[PDB]
Amino acid sequence: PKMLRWPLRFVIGSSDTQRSLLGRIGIGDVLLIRTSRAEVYCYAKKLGHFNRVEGGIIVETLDIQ
Amino acid sequence: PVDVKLEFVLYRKNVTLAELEAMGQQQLLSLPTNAELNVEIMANGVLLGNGELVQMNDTLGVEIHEWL
Ligand SMILES: [Cl-]
Repeated sequence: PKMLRWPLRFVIGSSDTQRSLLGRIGIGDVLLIRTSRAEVYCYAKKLGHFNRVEGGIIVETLDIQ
Repeated sequence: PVDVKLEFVLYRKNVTLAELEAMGQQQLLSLPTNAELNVEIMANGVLLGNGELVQMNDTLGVEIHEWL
């Protein structure tokens, strides 16, 4: 009925860690971004990349499936 | 022995079929000036915390402002 929503994530990075090294993590600790991205996600599907600009974000060709 | 994928999320937004079309173009989405100071940190789906984007030497990272 077109009252629909899609939740988008603007992801800038990924890191693979051990479930057991948190919550050894607390405030002040730095978590490092091992894999660096600029993708847009909707649940698990990647829809495409994006560029940050002075206003916010501009998105290159975005998949729709 | 690595379990989990941490995701670093600059911005989230729930979006309509309309606003979805408008981005398929190249229309600008308006983030605050202050976005880099609340980067959400997500493990396999769930929100773990939040923090400012930092640069140490080579790499990028998120200095943790709040957690669990
Ligand atoms: Cl991947």
